Amino acid sequence: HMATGQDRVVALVDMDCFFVQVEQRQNPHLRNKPCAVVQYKSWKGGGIIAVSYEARAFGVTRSMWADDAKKLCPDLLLAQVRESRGKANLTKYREASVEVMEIMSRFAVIERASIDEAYVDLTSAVQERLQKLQGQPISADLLPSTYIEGLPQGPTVQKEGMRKQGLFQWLDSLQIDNLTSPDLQLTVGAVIVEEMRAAIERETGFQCSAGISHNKVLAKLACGLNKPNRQTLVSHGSVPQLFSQMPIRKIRSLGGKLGASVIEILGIEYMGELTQFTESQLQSHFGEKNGSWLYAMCRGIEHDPVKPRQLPKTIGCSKNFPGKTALATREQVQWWLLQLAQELEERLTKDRNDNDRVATQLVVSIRVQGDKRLSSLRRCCALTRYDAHKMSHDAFTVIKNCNTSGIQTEWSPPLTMLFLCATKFSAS
DNA sequence: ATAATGACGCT
DNA sequence: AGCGTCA
Ligand SMILES: Cc1cn([C@H]2C[C@H](O)[C@@H](COP(=O)(O)NP(=O)(O)OP(=O)(O)O)O2)c(=O)[nH]c1=O
Ligand SMILES: [Mg+2]
Ligand SMILES: [Mg+2]
Repeated sequence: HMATGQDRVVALVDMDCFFVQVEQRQNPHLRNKPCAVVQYKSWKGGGIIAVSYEARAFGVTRSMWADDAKKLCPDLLLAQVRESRGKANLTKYREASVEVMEIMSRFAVIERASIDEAYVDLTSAVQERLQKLQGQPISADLLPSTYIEGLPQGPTVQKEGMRKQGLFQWLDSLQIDNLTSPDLQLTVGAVIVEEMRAAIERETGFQCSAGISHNKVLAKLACGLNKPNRQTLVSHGSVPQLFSQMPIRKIRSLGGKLGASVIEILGIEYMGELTQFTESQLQSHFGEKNGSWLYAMCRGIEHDPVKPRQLPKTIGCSKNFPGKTALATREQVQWWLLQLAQELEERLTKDRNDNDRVATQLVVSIRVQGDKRLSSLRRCCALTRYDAHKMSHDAFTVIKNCNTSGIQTEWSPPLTMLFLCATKFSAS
């Protein structure tokens, strides 16, 4: 009577080193080389926000300064984020994202989960492919980039060798009917994801990885296991061994404080150890929702549905003014607000044309010097007009009372961040 | 002095 | 509404 959470087929498709592929497609000289994407350039070469797998082999990572990365990888090639109105501008990658999401949209209902990934609910697609195939077995040729997590088992030294032995074992169990209806559905799901990824690559030039499983969390976890340019099937049966040495922080939403307290309070390291607690016990420690969610999740069960949403819910831009650069005059604050408001306007206008909708709320966020928190303060106002001067004016209006300076011009405390967000969209 | 962002829960 | 979490 226990629903094992094998009702759905869900996939997570995530692009490999995405911003790097976008720059490598446009500049062929960067292809198949250690490469990274940096923003800003004058401070220690710029901050790295995407790294190719060639560069990763030298230990180059995100957030590294480019000057440091070059110490690790002397031949590292760099591409810079477009700069516009004094700030980083991500338009090229937003546009490339749209290319990818629109292709995926052709196959099924997707939930845009980031600029470079979406969840796919393939349950319905699998059923109709299952009927269309009469009853013929699934061939290994239908899954040329697929890993079956946990296989091979029992009675080859190179990686593609292992992949095939695992797949051969899985497929041979499938046709002997030694697996389950859920396992077949996952397999069929994976054939479709092969097709989605081939379409993505053919039509964009971008490579990507995927996870196929019964829920979003497992699909996400599965994606990462065999990056790059591979997809991974994580079956319900693979979960006990998978989770038995799986650090807790690796599962989506447990990488922060909650996962830390799980570890700390329960005295555990791995996701599987959670199974020994009653749901009521988990709820007593982490609350009703988290308790329930953890109780089901450590058994590979999760119910969050793939939401039908291809478009971002908000449209925002921000700039940090770290340390000495912190804004400390009124006309500094006003001028940057206008820069933000101006980017926002052209993005909102593009949004209104493409997607037939209008934002109706403007949100202003600031960081003050000394504050740890991402936002020191949030205020909102009406967004009734896509006008940069009005939006910036209205944004100033609603924060100007933060100026503790008795002096007219000076701004105190100095602002370490400005952030404008358009929200509360409605059909237009 | 990672930066720029986006989704969402809580009260 | 305004703040806190996680990525
Ligand atoms: C996590 C993260 C990503 N990005 C950008 C750069 C990435 O290329 C793009 C997709 O994020 P990602 O999937 O987490 N990383 P990746 O696509 O570069 O590499 P891979 O997914 O590990 O293959 O989003 C940032 O600009 N700041 C970030 O903190
Ligand atoms: Mg990616
Ligand atoms: Mg991603």
